[PDB]
Amino acid sequence: MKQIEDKLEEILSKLYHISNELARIKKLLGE
Amino acid sequence: MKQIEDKLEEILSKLYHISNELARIKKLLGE
Amino acid sequence: MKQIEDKLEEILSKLYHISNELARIKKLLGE
Amino acid sequence: MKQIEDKLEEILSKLYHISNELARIKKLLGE
Repeated sequence: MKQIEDKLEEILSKLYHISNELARIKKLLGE
Repeated sequence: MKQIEDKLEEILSKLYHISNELARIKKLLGE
Repeated sequence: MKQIEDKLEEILSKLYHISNELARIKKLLGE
Repeated sequence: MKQIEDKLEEILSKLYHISNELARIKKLLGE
């Protein structure tokens, strides 16, 4: 495991955050 | 677990996507 | 597992670092 | 698990790749 599945869920959530950051950076670069 | 497997796959796959976004940004800045 | 635990921690931690690098880049482009 | 530890190793390796990409992007941005 439950503890491994829970860390995976947290890692995935960081990934969504990073994807959002990249959306913004792209727009700041006019891409 | 199957869920753990799905999540590893999903994490790996989102990481491919992020790696490619970054590669496109690097390509665009290179030009 | 202990190794699996170490690796989840290491992945999570590198993800914090990457998220912050991206945040600094976004901050720098904002200015 | 062995198969989970092996996917974690692969995920970590993508992370190192992304860190390299970010090194280059930073230099392209003069940061």
